[PDB]
Amino acid sequence: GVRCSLLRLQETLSAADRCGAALAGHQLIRGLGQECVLSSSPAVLALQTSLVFSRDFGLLVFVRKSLNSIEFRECREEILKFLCIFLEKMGQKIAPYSVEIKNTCTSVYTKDRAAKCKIPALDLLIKLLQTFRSSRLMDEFKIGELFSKFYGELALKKKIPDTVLEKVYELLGLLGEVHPSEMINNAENLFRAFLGELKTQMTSAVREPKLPVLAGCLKGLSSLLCNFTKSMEEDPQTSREIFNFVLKAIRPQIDLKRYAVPSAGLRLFALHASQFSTCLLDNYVSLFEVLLKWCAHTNVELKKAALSALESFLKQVSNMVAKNAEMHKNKLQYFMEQFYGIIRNVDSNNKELSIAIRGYGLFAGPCKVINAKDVDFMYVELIQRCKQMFLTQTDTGDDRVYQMPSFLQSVASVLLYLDTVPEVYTPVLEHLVVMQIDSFPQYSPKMQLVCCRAIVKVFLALAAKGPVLRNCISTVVHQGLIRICSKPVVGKWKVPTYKDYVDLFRHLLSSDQMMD
Amino acid sequence: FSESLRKLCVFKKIERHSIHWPCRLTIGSNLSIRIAAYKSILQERVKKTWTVVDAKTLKKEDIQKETVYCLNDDDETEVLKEDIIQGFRYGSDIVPFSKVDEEQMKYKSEGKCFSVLGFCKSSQVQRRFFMGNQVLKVFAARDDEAAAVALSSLIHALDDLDMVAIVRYAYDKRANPQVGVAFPHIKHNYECLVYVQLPFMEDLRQYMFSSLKNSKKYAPTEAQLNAVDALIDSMSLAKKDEKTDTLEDLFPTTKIPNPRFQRLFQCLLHRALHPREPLPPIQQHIWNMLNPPAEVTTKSQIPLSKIKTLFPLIEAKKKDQVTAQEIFQ
Amino acid sequence: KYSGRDSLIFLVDASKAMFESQSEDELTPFDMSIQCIQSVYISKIISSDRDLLAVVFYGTEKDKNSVNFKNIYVLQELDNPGAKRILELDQFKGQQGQKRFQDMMGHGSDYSLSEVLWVCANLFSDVQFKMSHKRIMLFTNEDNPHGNDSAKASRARTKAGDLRDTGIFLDLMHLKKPGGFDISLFYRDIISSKLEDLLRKVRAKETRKRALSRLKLKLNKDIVISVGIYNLVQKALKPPPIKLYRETNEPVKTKTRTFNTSTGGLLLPSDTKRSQIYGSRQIILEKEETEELKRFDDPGLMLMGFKPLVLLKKHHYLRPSLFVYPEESLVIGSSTLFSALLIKCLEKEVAALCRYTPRRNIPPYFVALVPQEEELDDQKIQVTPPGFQLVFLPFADDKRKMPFTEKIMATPEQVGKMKAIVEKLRFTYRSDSFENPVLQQHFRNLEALALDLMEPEQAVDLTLPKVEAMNKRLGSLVDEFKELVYPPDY
Amino acid sequence: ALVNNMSFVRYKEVYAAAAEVLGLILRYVMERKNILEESLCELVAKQLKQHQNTMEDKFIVCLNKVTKSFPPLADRFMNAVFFLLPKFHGVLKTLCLEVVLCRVEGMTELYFQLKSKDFVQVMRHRDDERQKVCLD
DNA sequence: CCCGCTGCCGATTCCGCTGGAACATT
DNA sequence: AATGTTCCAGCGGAATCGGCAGCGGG
Repeated sequence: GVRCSLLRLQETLSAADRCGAALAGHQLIRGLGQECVLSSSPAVLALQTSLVFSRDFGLLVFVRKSLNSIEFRECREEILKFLCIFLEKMGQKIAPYSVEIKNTCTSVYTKDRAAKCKIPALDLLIKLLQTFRSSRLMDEFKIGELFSKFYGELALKKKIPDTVLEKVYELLGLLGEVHPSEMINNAENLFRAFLGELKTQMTSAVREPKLPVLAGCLKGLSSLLCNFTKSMEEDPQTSREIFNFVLKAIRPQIDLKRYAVPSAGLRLFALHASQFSTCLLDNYVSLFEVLLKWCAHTNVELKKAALSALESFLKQVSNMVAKNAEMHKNKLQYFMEQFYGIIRNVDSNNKELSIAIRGYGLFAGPCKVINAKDVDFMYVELIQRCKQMFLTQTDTGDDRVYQMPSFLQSVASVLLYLDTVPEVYTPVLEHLVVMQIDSFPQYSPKMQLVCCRAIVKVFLALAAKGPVLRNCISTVVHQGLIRICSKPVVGKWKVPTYKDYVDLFRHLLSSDQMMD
Repeated sequence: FSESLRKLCVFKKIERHSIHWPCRLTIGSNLSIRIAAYKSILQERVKKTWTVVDAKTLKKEDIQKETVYCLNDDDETEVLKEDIIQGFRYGSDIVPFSKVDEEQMKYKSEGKCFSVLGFCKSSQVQRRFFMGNQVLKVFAARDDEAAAVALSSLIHALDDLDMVAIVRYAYDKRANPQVGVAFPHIKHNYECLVYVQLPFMEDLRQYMFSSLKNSKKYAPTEAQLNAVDALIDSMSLAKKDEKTDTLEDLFPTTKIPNPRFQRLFQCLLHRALHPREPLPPIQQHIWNMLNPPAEVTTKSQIPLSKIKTLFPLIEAKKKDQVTAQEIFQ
Repeated sequence: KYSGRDSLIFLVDASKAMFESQSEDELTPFDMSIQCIQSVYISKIISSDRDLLAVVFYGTEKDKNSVNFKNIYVLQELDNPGAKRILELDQFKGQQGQKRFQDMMGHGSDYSLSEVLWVCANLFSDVQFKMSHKRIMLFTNEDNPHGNDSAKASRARTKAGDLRDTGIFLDLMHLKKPGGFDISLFYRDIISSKLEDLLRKVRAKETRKRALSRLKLKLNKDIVISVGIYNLVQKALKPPPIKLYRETNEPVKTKTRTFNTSTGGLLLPSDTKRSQIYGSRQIILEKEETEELKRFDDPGLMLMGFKPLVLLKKHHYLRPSLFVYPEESLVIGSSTLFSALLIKCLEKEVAALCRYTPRRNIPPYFVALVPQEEELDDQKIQVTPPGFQLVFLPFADDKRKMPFTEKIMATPEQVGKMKAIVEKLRFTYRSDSFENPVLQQHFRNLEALALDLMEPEQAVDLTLPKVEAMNKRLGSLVDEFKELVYPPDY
Repeated sequence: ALVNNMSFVRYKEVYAAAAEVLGLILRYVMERKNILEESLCELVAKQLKQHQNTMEDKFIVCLNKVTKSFPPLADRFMNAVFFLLPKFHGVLKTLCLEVVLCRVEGMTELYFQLKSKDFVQVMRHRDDERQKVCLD
């Protein structure tokens, strides 16, 4: 297949009748890429990898030799598109050719004029910088001069399409994120650049905002904030502006479709809320309102990042209040009021029940600072409520095993803070842990991570008390093995045999360190 | 204090008589009249340019803008201004031979001129073809004003008729020659000859527009006709009064100043006095200056409502121009 | 359609009868056709340099085309005009070019007149552009390409109608065999000489039609009619130069930037402000601030009322008029109000007065919507369309005050002799034809430079006065004017 | 009124559905032959003509739908189909090829017609749907 | 939760006009 | 110095077109 079309694709470049040869070349490229993507056999797959990146013929040679010719722009586009796919199907096994590809992308960006060709080149370069995060190749990617070039592009070029300003800004951020050692001396300027452009796009009183530029600048700022922390501890000038812009980008403005600015803004929030902290207590009411209403937005990708942002927000405010939970007791009262109001509310939104109870458990910590007894009231209210619903309520006549991980995480969070365990709810707590080990298969994937985290957090919680409770770990593990070994092995549900639990323990006893 | 703000009356006999442009009417090649063209009604622009000064030091000399012409090589292999010749798009290609060549072979105007190309009797020169950016008025030359009486005779021969003059006018050697019309005029304090440019054949454009008279989809109902008649009468801006049996000019837009430079002046003043305060609002006398008096609006609401409720559905509105400042607050 | 480029295929006859000059030494009709096509290329290369043009030869001996019919030679597949193609046709001028034509492909053969039409159809059908008009100019003198066959004639008529239904309009200009149109061909069926214009009618022009503004004429509270603001007259000017690299003749890709705050380092558009130094003190404010202090209204027209056409005196001109015409697609029913206003304003001789704002952030400027009545006749003289004319109104300082301290009249007898002279020189102004000498000369010099032929033509300045003509056509009365009351007196 | 909405080109389920139904009706009246067949055939050809030179895509969509059940209508329009064939890319070129497939038999040459429209190259275009039609 | 179309709406490219700033001349 | 020309920069119309949402089926 390949190298039959690849040679023909080379010879179409010298053939007369350009823009007629270009159509044949585009078809050759499409068929070749389609053959390459679908082949899954490491021998043939490696042969195709070598042929595609050949030095005499091959895709990159065609791209560099068809670069002073408008007729082939589509072909170039296609090739770059295909490579973004091929780099995804592949992995670090593009590493030998990476620098080659990198150069090609750069060259295209500086010689092709169509944004429909600049965009795929920048996308491929971003995905290269993302694939080889930590590798020997990063020093070979001349990151310093790459930044010099693209940061020149921000000034020494006038009015790019803004579908390429988005990518340029995002790439400038990614340069700070990956291989930051070579960005050390030029990140400050980059920060200014972001703080410049963002400002315009969000504070112009004369011009309609460029949403793609906003998304790109927020993504780049998010990447840059790794390795280059701008905390209120040492930077109470820049960090406050970062927070103001994120707040503007996530708050409910006029009803906007094309959810790309709120999404990136609150992803930045979810990743760096700790970085800008003091501002986070100065807006807790409005922040909580906005984050909640975003969590219910029903958009498949906005809801996910909104939930992550809410988690980080609650975690950060709990940590901040816990340090000084005496003059922030108003905020404690507010958050307990809100969580209780959610719980008392008869909704079918299990998501908001989960976040409510988990924030309740999070704030259990600082509550013991003001009373030292409400922590004892919790883990009794919580244990009793959790026993009444996952331990006797409609053994199979319901579907509310969805919020068992959140309840169990809440219990783990609570009991870490109280001394003198009430010693009579120990059996019921053991029973909850055993049953969630039992109900691991019943969950969907990406919902199995959260319950393993819940189980391990419980295990860590009651392993730090004393040997007397460390015996409960022995009993609960023994019971879980009893349950999963006692299963038959050769509007409908399924039945687990033993397989569904493997990853469970594979996560518990090996893969907590990167998770705990 | 109402009209003094409304008009430029507060400025008077301060601005000098602008400029006399000396030339000569040439009819054929024998008659010649020594003439002084005074530039007249003409678009006005602010005479100061916002200067780019770098922030946090406010110094113009602290920044220099450069302009390099590199190349389209794999790297930006710069070339020098001495290595650059201007070309011209001709079909699908670009023609070299930049500047000295076209300096040699460019059209030469043979100096300034105000020669006459003949005369046009009727409304062959109708105002929708005036094409200039300025309007000149030619009077005369003094110092044995034979020229002045000759041009008075010419003006009276032009205006006692409906006749007008087509003129070949050129400012100087370098100026591109132009062809225009020469109005007779009717003034008693003075008598001029008013000149406006006039299109070349590759200037004017033929566009085809579907007719409205012979339209059945958009035939207007006579109720609509009389509603519009009522609106027009209720919204008139001219009147006959003071027992003179002549028409007056209410709301003379030809008298108020340009609000652009006035509001710029006030903004500069405010930012000079109060460097921290933000943009001021637009003065209310400015808005009152750019609006018809209240009586016409009061006369107009009722016919306006008649047309609103009587003409067909003013239906489709799906557009917006929301600003960043208002979309993020 | 707006982006519909026009197409034109040149189909010339090379059979036997155009390589002999009917016993004359004036011009062989083949050379006449080549002259015509040269003229059309040089015209549309500066008038419509986006239209597609093609040259196809039939009746030749050897063949070239995508179908490989015999005796059909496509010299140029249809594409934008260029200097290369004008030169490629120029190599067939005159008798030397005639023999060159003879030797490259060679005339004399049995063409079909149905394969050639098929080739033209394929040419039209092989381009990937939106075409507004498909037209084929047939350059031939023969009357009966079917002199010995009727099946051939029927096939030709069939394929002609087969072209016509797909919107391909064949038009025929016949190279007069005896030099005058008395050869009356019966083929009014196939087609849908008028050729001197095609040799030279339009030295230079342009083509377009576009809104230039889509606004809302609002009746001051909510009654809004969408409307287009067209530009009837524009003052075209020569194309801008292109910076081109000496050694290779390539565009040079300029890039401008500001830097060096006494250090050397790129300045982003955010770290600079705008200042004006007045007197001694310097006023500073930022770019969006200096963009927003000129902002009064939203784009559109708002009625200030109505004034009769009489009291707006027609020497208050500073900006060429525009043309209001109703646009319904933005808000429906606008054309009804527009027609009502047009009719009523015409009957009352009253023009509307509006506050015009073309772009989003630009000061308002007063305009007068003067109604104009569409004029037309049996000949269909569509020379002004119905609608409004935006006369731009000066404010107070766009006007200027002049000396005015001069008032001397002339006796009511020089007026008579000036009347004599003016009625002597009275002439109809024009319909067209005063083309810009500078622009025309630029086009001619550019033609010469691109085709590097002999040296550039001299555009005949229609703008110059026929000085000797006036002098002779007045005769002995201008001197009578010169010395009637005012001798030099020395 | 039946054929009119085939000019209501905003929803496929309106004009395309009307074209489908029109093809069925016209094949029926042809089969149970009666003197309403030519009148309807010409009437439908009228809107097809009105689409042929102003909206090529809707023209070919409607023509494909009609010729799904009534091939012999295509005979008037195969000239336009061939003239439009080089200008289509994607599913529309496939629709054009199906239309020309409907009447392959009886066409006098169809090989100069195809090779002229560069049939060999379009066959190598990478698409299982179109390749199959080319082989048919 | 997926999966798939399919409206449709946003942005690009291409023009073109206007405005503002810089030029060169008497 | 007054002005006209050239040049650069910015806005909008129009066509295209791709993918972003949301909406049904699986």
